[PDB]
Amino acid sequence: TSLVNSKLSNVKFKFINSNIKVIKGEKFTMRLQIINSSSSPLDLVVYYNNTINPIPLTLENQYQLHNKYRKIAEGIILLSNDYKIPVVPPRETYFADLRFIGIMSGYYGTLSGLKVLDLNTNELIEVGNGASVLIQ
Amino acid sequence: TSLVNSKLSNVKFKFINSNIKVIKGEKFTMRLQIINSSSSPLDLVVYYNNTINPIPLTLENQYQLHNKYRKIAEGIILLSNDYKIPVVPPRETYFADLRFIGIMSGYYGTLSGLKVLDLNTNELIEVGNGASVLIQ
Amino acid sequence: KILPEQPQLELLSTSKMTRNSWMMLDGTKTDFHITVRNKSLSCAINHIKIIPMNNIEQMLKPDYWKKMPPDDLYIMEKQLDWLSKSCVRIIKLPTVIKPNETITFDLELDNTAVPFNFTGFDLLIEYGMSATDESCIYLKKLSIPYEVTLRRTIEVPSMDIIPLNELF
Repeated sequence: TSLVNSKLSNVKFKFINSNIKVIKGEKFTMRLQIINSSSSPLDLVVYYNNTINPIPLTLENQYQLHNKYRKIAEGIILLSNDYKIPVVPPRETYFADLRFIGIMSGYYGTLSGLKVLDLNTNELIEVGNGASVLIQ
Repeated sequence: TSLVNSKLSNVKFKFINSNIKVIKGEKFTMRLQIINSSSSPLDLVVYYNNTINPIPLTLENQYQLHNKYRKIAEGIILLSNDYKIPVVPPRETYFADLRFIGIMSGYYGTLSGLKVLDLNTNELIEVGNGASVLIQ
Repeated sequence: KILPEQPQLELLSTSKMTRNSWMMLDGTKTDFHITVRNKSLSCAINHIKIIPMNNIEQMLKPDYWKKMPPDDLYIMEKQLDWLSKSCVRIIKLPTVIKPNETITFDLELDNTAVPFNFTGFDLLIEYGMSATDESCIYLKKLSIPYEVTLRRTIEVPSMDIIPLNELF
């Protein structure tokens, strides 16, 4: 659960410092360690989307879901959007060093939004499940 | 004579300031404009060889000639040696901004050594003739 | 019909140019000198007018607003007007040049706002010798070109908004 795998491929993702607690507004860094051993190199790109996802239910559940989505969307933001990971040769690793900043106090357990897509078959693997940011 | 052409091609070279005087030991710069108009991009590379060219005559001529090569070889250096000019597409110009510094005062009229070579047909076009440095 | 004599210009030189070629860095403005001489030995021109003229102003269909909404029309038309009237500017041009006289005049090329197809620049001048103070002036043309190149530089391809929600 903490270490995530990619569908229709071999690559594996894990944040080195999975659990991190910091204060509001102080930029902090992660290390998205990568394992790639499938056949050939990749040019995957990681990005964070600060857009409110569309809801699909009673209002008591709809607004719960929307509060979750809104906090995910505009709680934490990435200082390295559209960071093309340069090359990952086969049977090798990479440290996609990311940088963040938070603006809304709370606990972003298994933070969504941070998704990485591969420019070989258009995957949308949710790599953000391995992070447990806590900004006060 | 100040304008210099290339053999078996149409690329043209000129320094923006062919004449420059500067105190010895101060790093300066000469902007080498490279007009490409022939057919295709180039990957020409600039370099300066600080090597005493071997001499081929009485001693009066021989030592004059040796002193000439020695002065050429170890009078000036290029702080950006083995520069890879990135791309110069057809019918376009590039500014190969070079940085130099002199260590032996004199008049390096039509300075040799500096010769950009085309990495497309292994030419040795001598672009140094367009510079007339004078370091005090 | 037999007129009086008419003079000629030749574009003796340009200062910071080589074969009418040069580059900008997409935002930096520069200036240089144009040296022109009056080859005639008797006549003296009493009129000069400089019109800058550019590749994008050449290479548009003269009917281009048929299928276009106002919002997309306005931005292109504004940048076109700006590029026409301010991309190349003339400072302290001369008014009269005597026979066999050479004159240098300054020209300021600035491109803070031009699209990525401004590859070309076709400054054409028109000089006029005064008639015998009766009706008119005898004009002429001269259409020296320039091949100005544009290099990429800092560019913003996206953004967002993300409104704040609480003080820090």
